[PDB]
Amino acid sequence: VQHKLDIFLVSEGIAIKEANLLKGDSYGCTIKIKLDKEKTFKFVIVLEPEWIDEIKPIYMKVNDESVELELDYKDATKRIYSAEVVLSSDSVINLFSDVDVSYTSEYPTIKVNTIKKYYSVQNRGMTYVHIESPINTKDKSWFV
Repeated sequence: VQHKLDIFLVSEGIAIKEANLLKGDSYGCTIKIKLDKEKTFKFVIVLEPEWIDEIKPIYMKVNDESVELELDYKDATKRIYSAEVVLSSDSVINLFSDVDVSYTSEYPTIKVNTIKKYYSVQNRGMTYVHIESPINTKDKSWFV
């Protein structure tokens, strides 16, 4: 059971590629943002799920508060959500299909420093997650 998942901190110009788990009907990711001043962030999440008969949704929590993902696009193959969030301090945003630990303990954890312009993968979890910055030309999607 092999879902595909890429997350794009477009505002900051960072692509989180393959945040999806190797095998398991579950996807999710956690980004820690280091931040000093009221900044807006646009998250675009592209979800390409294995064609199982229940496509679990991908919730988003900012500093342990839930935010509405907006479903920009759907087609046969992939769903694209989006969320614009005003952060004003060091903040963590949590993506998850599941809440029970047996899955979420897997999810990769990514570190963005808004201040001194580094990123990094704290944990790779059960994923082959990598990061492209600036965000690659091909992965251009979701405008209106």
